Amino acid sequence: PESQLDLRVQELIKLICNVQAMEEMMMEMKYNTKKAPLGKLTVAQIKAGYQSLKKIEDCIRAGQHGRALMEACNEFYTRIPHDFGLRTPPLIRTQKELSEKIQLLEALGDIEIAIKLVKSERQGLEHPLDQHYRNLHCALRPLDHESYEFKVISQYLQSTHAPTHSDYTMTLLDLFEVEKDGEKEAFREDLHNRMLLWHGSRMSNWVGILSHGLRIAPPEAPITGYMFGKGIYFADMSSKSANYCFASRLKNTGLLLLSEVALGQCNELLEANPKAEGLLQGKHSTKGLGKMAPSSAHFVTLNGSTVPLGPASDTGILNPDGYTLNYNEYIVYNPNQVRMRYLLKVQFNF
Ligand SMILES: O=C(c1cc(Cc2n[nH]c(=O)c3ccccc23)ccc1F)N1CCN(C(=O)C2CC2)CC1
Repeated sequence: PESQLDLRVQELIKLICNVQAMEEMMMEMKYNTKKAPLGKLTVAQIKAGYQSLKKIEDCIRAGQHGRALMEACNEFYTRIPHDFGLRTPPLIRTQKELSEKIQLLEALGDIEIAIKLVKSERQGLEHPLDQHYRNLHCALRPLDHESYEFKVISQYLQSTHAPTHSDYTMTLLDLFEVEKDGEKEAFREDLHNRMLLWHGSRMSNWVGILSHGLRIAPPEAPITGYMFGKGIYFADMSSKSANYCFASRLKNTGLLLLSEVALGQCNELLEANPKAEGLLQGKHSTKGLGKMAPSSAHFVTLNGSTVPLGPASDTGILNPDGYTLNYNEYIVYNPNQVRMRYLLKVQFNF
């Protein structure tokens, strides 16, 4: 039969459920899509991968950068097959190298969800796009370009583009209202400091993110791979999140998520600290302080959340003991402090 979805929702579904596009992104992360096919991805395989990354972290923390690290890394590479051709497999020793493999394990986890969704099939009663959309359990409502909502989020996106991210501009192609099943029932409405904040992710992750929500990293993952602990990270500057779309000149279409974030009492921090969650003791979120952020003067309100609009003003924060974050980032440690609201289809103009 024919599809009953809006044509804009149809395009969105085709975009995020493109398994072959997921194949391409993984091959660009030096992952072996043939020896270990994304159709044969198991939660247990990804689980063992996280555990291998933890053993690597143990070696780095212990200074054991010889045999032990070599064998630890080889265990990760055996559980998570890589395709380096004739290159020798590289040792994982810095935090950034650790984070890179966490991102890969995250994308594999969200591809596992997406492949399971697309593979669940009916026959000739519903259009395939309609069944994928139903299986999402997340309503996606196309908003009108001339509508008022398009106007406010466009200014949010353009006016919070950071000036140090000058290699690209962004054009808003389409706007969707998001209502994931159950998120509104779980949301901590009692908490104050509710803001509409950004979250960017690779194109492979959206099916998993929309269907399961933004989630807390598993216990077996190495804690040092998360600069402010195992939580859910947002920015008030659109481009800082948009960097995490990992769009390229050739794949210059990505998605940006806007979410209501029940920040409550922020535990404000200057530098990173993977153990930041233990330092909350009563407070509800971590705020990493940046030298630049939208000013309280331009803040507005949308559906009960503070939209930190306006051009970014100089904040005045400076870390004397070390690196100073260029822009804010907020971290909550429970998904019930997050309600997804808007999905932006964004063209990156490099
Ligand atoms: O939000 C994060 C996260 C993101 C990042 C990078 C990031 N990604 N995207 C952003 O918009 C952003 C904004 C400010 C600062 C960081 C970011 C780093 C550590 C993190 F724990 N998550 C970690 C991965 N997520 C998962 O659901 C996996 C399944 C456990 C989603 C929640």
